[PDB]
Amino acid sequence: LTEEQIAEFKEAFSLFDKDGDGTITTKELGTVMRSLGQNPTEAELQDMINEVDADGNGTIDFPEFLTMMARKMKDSEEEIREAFRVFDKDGNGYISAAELRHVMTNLGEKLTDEEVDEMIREADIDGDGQVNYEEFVQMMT
Amino acid sequence: IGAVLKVLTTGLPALISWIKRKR
Ligand SMILES: [Ca+2]
Ligand SMILES: [Ca+2]
Ligand SMILES: [Ca+2]
Ligand SMILES: [Ca+2]
Repeated sequence: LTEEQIAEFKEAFSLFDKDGDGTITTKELGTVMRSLGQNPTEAELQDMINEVDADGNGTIDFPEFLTMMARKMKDSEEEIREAFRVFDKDGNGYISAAELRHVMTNLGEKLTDEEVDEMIREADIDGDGQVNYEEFVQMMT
Repeated sequence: IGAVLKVLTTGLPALISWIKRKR
């Protein structure tokens, strides 16, 4: 495990734990899903927790979250296209800096413009300054 | 449903943290 991986895992956890109490509840999961245009039922959310709820306490702590993500990584093409469409708001096939800014603003991450442009440069493979579907695939896998 | 999970647990965090750790 590298120093790099830990910061990434931390930021991903903090995305969900919007109140910062160090646990992820069904309500936080639902709120994050709805901010991305999804609509999960209470049963689906509980099943999502209980698929990783090692201690049976009804919330997700840090290592259970790691288990959830590692399981999900091992898991699909319909889903990847769905997320792409989550970001390609106007459907032109290229994720722009403006679209990523909009998504970040929806998630609650207060990121500067220069930082979003940095994210685009980091994910951009062909160097056109946008993220196409294939670059998105590369990012996921 | 699982798509949003895959997105918010695989690619996006790497970028956000790789840009945030530079400060
Ligand atoms: Ca919480
Ligand atoms: Ca638990
Ligand atoms: Ca677009
Ligand atoms: Ca590109």
